[PDB]
Amino acid sequence: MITAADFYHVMTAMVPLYVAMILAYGSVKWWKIFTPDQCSGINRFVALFAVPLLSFHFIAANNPYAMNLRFLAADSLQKVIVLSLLFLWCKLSRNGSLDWTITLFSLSTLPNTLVMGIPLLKGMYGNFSGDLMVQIVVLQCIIWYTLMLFLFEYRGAKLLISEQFPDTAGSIVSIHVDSDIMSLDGRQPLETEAEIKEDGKLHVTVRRSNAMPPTSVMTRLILIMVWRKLIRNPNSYSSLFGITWSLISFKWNIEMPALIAKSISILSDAGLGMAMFSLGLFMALNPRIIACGNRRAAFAAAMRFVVGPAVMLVASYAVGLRGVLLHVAIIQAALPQGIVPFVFAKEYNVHPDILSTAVIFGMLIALPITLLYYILLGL
Amino acid sequence: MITAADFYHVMTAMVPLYVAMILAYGSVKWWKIFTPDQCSGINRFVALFAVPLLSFHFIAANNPYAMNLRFLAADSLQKVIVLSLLFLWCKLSRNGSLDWTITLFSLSTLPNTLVMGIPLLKGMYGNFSGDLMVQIVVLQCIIWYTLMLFLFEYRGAKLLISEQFPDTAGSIVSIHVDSDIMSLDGRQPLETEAEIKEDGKLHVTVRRSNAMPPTSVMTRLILIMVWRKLIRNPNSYSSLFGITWSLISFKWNIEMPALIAKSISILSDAGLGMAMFSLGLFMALNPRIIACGNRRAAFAAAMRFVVGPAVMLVASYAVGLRGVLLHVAIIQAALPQGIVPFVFAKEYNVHPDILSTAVIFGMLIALPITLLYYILLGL
Amino acid sequence: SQVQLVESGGGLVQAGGSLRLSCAASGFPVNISWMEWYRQVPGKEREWVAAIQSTGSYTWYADSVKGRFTISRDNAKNTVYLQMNSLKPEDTAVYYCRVKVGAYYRGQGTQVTVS
Amino acid sequence: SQVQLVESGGGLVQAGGSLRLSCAASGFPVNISWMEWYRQVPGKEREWVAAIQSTGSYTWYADSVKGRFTISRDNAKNTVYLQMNSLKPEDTAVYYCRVKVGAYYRGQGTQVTVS
Ligand SMILES: O=C(O)Cc1c[nH]c2ccccc12
Ligand SMILES: O=C(O)Cc1c[nH]c2ccccc12
Repeated sequence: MITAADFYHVMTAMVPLYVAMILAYGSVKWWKIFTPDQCSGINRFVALFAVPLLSFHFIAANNPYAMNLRFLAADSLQKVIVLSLLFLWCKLSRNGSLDWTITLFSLSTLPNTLVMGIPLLKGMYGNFSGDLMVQIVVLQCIIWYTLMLFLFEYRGAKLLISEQFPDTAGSIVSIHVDSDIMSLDGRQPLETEAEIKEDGKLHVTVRRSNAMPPTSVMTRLILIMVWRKLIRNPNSYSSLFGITWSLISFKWNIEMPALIAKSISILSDAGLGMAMFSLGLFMALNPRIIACGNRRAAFAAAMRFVVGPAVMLVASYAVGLRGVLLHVAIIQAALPQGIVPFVFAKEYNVHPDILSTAVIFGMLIALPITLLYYILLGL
Repeated sequence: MITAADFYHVMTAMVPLYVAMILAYGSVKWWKIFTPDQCSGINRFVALFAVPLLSFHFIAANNPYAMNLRFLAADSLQKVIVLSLLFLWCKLSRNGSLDWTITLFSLSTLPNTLVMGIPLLKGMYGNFSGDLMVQIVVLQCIIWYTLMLFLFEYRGAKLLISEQFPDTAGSIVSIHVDSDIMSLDGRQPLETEAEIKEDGKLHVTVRRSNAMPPTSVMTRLILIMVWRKLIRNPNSYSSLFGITWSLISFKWNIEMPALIAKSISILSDAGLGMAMFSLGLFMALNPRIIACGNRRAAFAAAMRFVVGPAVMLVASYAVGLRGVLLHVAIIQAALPQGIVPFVFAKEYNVHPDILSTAVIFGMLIALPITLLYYILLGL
Repeated sequence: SQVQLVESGGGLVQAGGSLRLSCAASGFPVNISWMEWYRQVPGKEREWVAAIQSTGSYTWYADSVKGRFTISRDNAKNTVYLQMNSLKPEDTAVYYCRVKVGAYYRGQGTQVTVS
Repeated sequence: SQVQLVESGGGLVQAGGSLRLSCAASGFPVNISWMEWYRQVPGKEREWVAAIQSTGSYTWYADSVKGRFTISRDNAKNTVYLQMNSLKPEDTAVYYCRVKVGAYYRGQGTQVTVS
């Protein structure tokens, strides 16, 4: 059972997020302040300056030598039980595809832990669960959103060879992509070219246009393009320098000086109120809140709020979590959909309606669902 | 004399402001992140949401019953010695105009006290001078930027009658402006109309077009248009509700609850890092930093940094300030040009180059000038 | 001078009669000729009729009453007349002149009534 | 099959001679005709020459060599020839065909040299 004052600490940490979100839904839908080109300049700022400094602020204050490794294995066994059953679904059943393996992995295992999970669980359970949610944000940024980037690059590099080398691709020796090309999925004309050698060998060169390969060829092609999406990504620099500093700042006690700890904190203090303002600007620019259909908005919000936590009840118990760490682990799994899984689905067109329903409609029912777990778990 | 550790507290509070400003000058001039239409969506956000919540946060935490009234009279005697000599210059000398009386009043008496004066003087002298700078921000928002709004409305309402009633205006009885018109200075076609009555009387109706009056007539016309610029202004609501709450929160000790004190603090914490980001976006969109000419950039920065403080040395001493309150009063007068005096000069075209030089070029020499006062005053 | 407009010519008349309105300008500065005429019913959204503008070269007649309303200028008398012919019954509105000396000065006194 | 291009016809020849290059396609899937030809000096910024495209209706000759390079298709032999006449001295570059079966497959082996 919960006390009525502990319900006030949740509202103290969550109602400020929805105030910032309805003021931005109002300033576009209702009172017409922002032009949709002006409105896309605030999303630009948040995606590059505010969230990479908000995620730096949390990761650099983490202690990487005192991470709860029993709690941390229950979150990384959710994402193996899910990802094994998807691997044993696309290979067995003939209707399974790789476009749904990426969608069902985002919809069921990757929540919004950074902007709404750290403020939410800090009010519900205290300062330790706001320290455990930082440890998940470290592992999503550095492992699970950099695996999911391999699954989009593999999805792009498999279409281009099935469309253009349908009967010859068994003889490709190397694939060189020109350095101009960043995404080879449905965006650029991509004049590819092959080089027939003296014995059936084949050198492929993907170029920019104007007017089954061996696994040693594809896994050289994927790692090139993953590297070109990883150094242009602003949250890799937030995650590299955040982990590099906290491995130094917590062994030799080197406290970061107040020139630099305040130069970062002048834009990172913007980051949490600007993320919710940017998220409410996005749900106003879309024509419908439920966009994917009503039979798929009940599917996007059953993978998230039911299949999400019910696979961390078979994983958080097999690891050995009990008490409050079981209750923190289930409630963090029922958080709404993270936005970085949508940002990949917008770029690659792997169901951008289901992953925009689940972000937008997930936020609106996020609070009365996680409060429903917070009542049922304590009883 | 100053100690070398007290120089570090100034850099701790000022270098974070220039980091946020060069990242925005870089993201437009150098690395081309923001389109100039995207770049005007961040200025929109800061001008409406971030600075009216930053100025609310400071005014609502002020104690209006414990304001230093001796210090506060030295700032309001600067702006009378300046404003008397300008009144006795346009009336005596025939070359004097009203377009320079508004310019020389902004350039010499209205600094940037909100965004760079409260962080600067808090590091230099302590927590009391960061409490004295809030007391000046209250008096600029509620008195001096609402007098200066009368001088722009009078400048607009005097042009329209001199251009259109050149020989007849001595017989105007009333001037009714239609409620569509907000600014009648060089923006709208403004089909005016008069109504000749039975005895030479004249009713004037200013309308929207498609394809010496008595002082009881002008001071009814000015107060209408001042009221229509004052309820559409976002920093009047910041200043009304900030003073109304602090007159309640400091007599009956009503501490503001943490639903509301955190709903305001989620966007107001953005406000100081977003103001410096927005100010650096503005100096990148302009073609030249010194824009008014070099003979006027030495004039904009001699009214601010010399004539500004040297008229608070004859006013702060006639009131009776000595010791540190004399030194706080001179250093706050040497702050660079406030941005709200520029925002009026952009709308009304009363020298928008001198008041954009003085904001932009004033910031760049703000730190080595106020540090030059901070060394010379203590010696 | 205390400049004054004088308007007359209005009265009760049946359909298809003839009217000639008056606009007596007296007391002005140097008058740039933009003397107009327009209708005003108690309903809103008024509509302009004529002009006697700069050199008398082109007037601006409305598309419904084009060519049938005769407007003329006498610079000596400083009075512009508006001749009306084939009076349609939708002409009960008030017809007053709008001399433009930089700001449009106008009066109110006519009784153009068509039954 | 292990599909293979064969190119020949290149050699040393003076200005104003005659050449007829070869592009022997063998081993392909269903070939949509977009067999091209282009030059490549050791300097960059290459430029396209000809085409024998979809129905032989219109070819894409370059503006400098328009109408003088004869290209022809034999679907039975699956070989497209390029006849050259009035050989300008700026033709020492390598001339190889670019058969398009969805991805442009091309070879390298010629020695077109004009002195
Ligand atoms: O960092 C990004 O790419 C965007 C992003 C991640 N979490 C967010 C929460 C709110 C708004 C935007 C984001
Ligand atoms: O509030 C405004 O109208 C704009 C404004 C006032 N002070 C500022 C400091 C930095 C950036 C913008 C502003």
